[PDB]
Amino acid sequence: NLQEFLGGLSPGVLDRLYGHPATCLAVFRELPSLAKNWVMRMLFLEQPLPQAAVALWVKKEFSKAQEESTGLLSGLRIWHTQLLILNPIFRQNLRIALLGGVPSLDKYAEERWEVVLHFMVGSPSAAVSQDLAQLLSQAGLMKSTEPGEPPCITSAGFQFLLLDTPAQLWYFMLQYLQTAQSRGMDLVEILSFLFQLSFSDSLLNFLQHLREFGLVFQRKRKSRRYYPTRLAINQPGFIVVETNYRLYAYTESELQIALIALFSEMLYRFPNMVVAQVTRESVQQAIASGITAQQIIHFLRTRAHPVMLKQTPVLPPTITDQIRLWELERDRLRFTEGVLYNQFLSQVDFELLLAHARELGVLVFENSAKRLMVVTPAGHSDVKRFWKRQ
Amino acid sequence: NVLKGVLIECDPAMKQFLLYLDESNALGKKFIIQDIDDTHVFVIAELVNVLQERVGELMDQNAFSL
Amino acid sequence: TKVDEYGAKDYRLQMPLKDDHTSRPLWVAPDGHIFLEAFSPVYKYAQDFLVAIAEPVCRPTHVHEYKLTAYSLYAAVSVGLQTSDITEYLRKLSKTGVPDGIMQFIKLCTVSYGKVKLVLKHNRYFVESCHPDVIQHLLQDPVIRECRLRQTVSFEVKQEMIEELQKRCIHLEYPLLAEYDFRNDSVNPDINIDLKPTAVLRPYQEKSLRKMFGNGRARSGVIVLPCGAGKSLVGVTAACTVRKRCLVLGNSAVSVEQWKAQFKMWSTIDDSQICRFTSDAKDKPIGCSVAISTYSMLGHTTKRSWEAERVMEWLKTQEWGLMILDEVHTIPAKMFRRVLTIVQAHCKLGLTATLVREDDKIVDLNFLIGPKLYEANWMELQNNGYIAKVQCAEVWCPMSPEFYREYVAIKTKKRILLYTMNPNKFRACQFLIKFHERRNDKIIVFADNVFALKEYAIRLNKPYIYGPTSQGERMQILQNFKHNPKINTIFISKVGDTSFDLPEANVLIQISSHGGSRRQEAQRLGRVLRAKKGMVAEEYNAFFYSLVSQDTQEMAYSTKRQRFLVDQGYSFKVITKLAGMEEEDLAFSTKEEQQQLLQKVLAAT
Amino acid sequence: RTKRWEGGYERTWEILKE
Repeated sequence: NLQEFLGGLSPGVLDRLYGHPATCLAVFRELPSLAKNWVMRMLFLEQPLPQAAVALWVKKEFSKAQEESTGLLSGLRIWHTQLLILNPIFRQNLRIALLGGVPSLDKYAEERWEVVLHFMVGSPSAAVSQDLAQLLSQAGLMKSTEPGEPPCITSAGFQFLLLDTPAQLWYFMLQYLQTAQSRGMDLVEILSFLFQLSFSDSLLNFLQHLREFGLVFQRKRKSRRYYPTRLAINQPGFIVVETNYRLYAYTESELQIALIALFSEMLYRFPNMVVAQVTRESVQQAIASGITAQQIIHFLRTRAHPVMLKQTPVLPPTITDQIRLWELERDRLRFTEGVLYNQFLSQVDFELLLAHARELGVLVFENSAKRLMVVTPAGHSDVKRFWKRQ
Repeated sequence: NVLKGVLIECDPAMKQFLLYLDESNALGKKFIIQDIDDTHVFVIAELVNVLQERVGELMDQNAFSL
Repeated sequence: TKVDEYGAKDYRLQMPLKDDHTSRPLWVAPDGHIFLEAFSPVYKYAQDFLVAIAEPVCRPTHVHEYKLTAYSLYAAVSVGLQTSDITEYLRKLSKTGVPDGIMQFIKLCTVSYGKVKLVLKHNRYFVESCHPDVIQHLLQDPVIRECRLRQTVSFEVKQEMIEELQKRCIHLEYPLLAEYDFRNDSVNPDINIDLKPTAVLRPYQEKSLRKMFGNGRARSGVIVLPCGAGKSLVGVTAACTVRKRCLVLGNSAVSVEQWKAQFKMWSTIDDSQICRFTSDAKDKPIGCSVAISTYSMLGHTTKRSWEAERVMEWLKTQEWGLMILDEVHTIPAKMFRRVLTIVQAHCKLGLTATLVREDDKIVDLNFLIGPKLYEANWMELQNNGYIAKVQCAEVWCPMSPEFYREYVAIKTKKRILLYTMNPNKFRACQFLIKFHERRNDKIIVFADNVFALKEYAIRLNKPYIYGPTSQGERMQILQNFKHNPKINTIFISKVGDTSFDLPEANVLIQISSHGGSRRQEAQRLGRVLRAKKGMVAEEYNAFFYSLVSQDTQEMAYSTKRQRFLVDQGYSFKVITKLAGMEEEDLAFSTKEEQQQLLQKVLAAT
Repeated sequence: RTKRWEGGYERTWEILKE
């Protein structure tokens, strides 16, 4: 989440990131329940106050909210104990932020993201962009290994594919920022724009990438002014599931059919409908590719036709249970690298080695009755050094 | 002593199947280095892939092709 | 014909889409498959029309699946639906048009009907036809001349070769008409049989009878109805409506006894007018008309008693207005199918509850008797309460380690006796029976292996029944099961699924299975479908457990065995583990007991 | 005295027209 992203930052980048226009407001909205009120209270104070007052300003009931809010905002470093006055820069910026100082767009975003997903899957016809391709390759969800041949899709790619559009896009932008630092693009400057959306060379390139993702559209031959789409700020289902592992999806966009074919066998394709079967072959194929049953169940549930919404649960229990059992059977045999021991002359030495391995975390499994254990190769060197040291 | 390889844990039925494999030399070698527990055994790392393929064939036998 | 990048065939360039597709709830694939919506407001009308012209293959709760063929189209024409009368409404209902292939198929199938009619008179089968050109171009193959005994043109045909000629015409594109004009028939006087007002006909029963009697002439066909649905009542009603001599054919002694009882209960016909052509008991078959016999009775190939010869010759000589055949799924058998040609009947109605088999001989029934007239909707009956709702379940029993070791080690087929008898399934069935026994639920255990059945029955000291069991002891055990509160479970062998009149049971456990037999699965499931006096559909009072052993061939057989049930719509829920099994004390709780059972299994040989 | 079945098929869909 954005709270995780901002929590994973240094004070020096934090205060700089707290830009005057929007950041002080976007991070404010993040404040779940009580920190908002406390911020407004100590927004006009130039004198720090004791911590005991903050501690006792919440009734005995629901004190966990006070503790969690204080910890979260301590992580954000909005104030300092100074002994709890807010940061002067944040105070000034927030005061400046508080009385101081479309239908075609959504379709464009939908279409652009759909073509991006078409390229993500092995679609023969898709939008071509070398920068987009390499960006997705370095995002960790794609690997090419051969520039001449089109890149394939890694295991993480399928999991990303089956995610819902909001979470999918948000994770994609998270990876964008992390890779922006690696490529050398300043993180603060690009980050502030996202906050400003919900209300330089690097900026132009970043906006080009956003427009490629479909979040924004200049509409005036790449002019300075931009009109963000709905996805920039941050639908009914169509699949019908039977009790015989049969899916009838009212899909006209090829993307949905490809997503369903990733874990089902297609039988018929009507102009406004498609028939698929969820068989062992398809489900285990997806599980081998890397998906897990949770994504498939979630995907079918979210794209659930209104007809089956009346029944509770929406997805039939037999279908859900069969999918889960099919995924479990694949990982019945759990493989774990390790090194076995044999010929323990005395159990005292074996127990001492077991205690050492437990302390270091090297041990993976132990058998007192048989006087043996298994250690990962990483800890094999450590235990070998211990044995040599005697 | 110290023995290289991998440890595999599975249900007792699969463990018994692995014991049948090693005893009958289905793969041509006694890959089972030792039996850690009723649900855990040790096999050589190099043979894990082919053993897993054999288990997949067993699942094909015990599942109907819908 | 066109295949997309995926498995599904492509029809983007095949047929168009109606603008008011949302209004139209019907689909039409070029192969003949049709997908109806069970949520549309006009679902009932679409259901009636699609049932009239097509036969169901899958009817889940949401989207039903029908496929039409030549026999179904012939049945529609028999109930009087012309090519336009069906195709016009099909196009109106269809939300994506009608492909030209289906259009031409419908036209050809409808036009190629009624040209050739088969009528038996004075023990002679004449192939009548108003159009003469049909016969003129039908006598090309020499089989017709050799078969024939050595406007409105008709010619007599040999009795024995009727089946061969019928199957030949089916692929010759000139189906024969077996309609019986019982209304206009003076050769055979009508029998004094009437339907008493006491008998009550359910709406689906009336619909099936109407489809059979699409017009004043009765149609010969197969009506598939659940055993608990009153197929016996439907057959009795059909005979009463025909009002001519009727020959009901059972499959066993219990079947003939039940058929006689049904006749007396629901028909005013006197007792003396009904006979049982059975060797154990003869009731003067020649004396009266309405007769009940069995397939082995008629088709017997070896020696015959002198009295049974006299009866058989009388049956062959006489002509029957109706030939009811219960359990038609066994008809395509060699001896059983010989009976069709042995006896003469105008219309041979067929009743059954499990019209499924592995060998592709079920298709032969279409010409042996006729097209599948009606096939009741099990889910709709469940909703209407005519049939008890069943919570179909498959309890997965993990196989014990040693048992799996021997099972996998041996490549022979002792596994049938091995995986059917494992400690985990034994404990599972014991716990399940205990749970239902304290719940006052009647249990009917099933097992193909008599050896395993006996072992389980002795260990649980329960009254197991099987083939060579004495009839008196069988009846005593059944009576105790029905009446004695102290006993609420019976362990029946395969004989149970063949034919019986057993009391309604709240649960049905199946520890073992004969194999991938949809027939056996449906047959055994039909036992608990008996609706209770005041139950409800949603209460799921009836339960069915098909215990299976994990990682064993039994799983393959179970999955291949539940196909027909899932096609009807029943959802088999999987149960990996049972709550309370660990706390409850059960046999084989120690390794030694499993070892003794394994040693006995090995010594079984 | 004939039965309702001999009369003919119900034709339940014929009621609906478009």
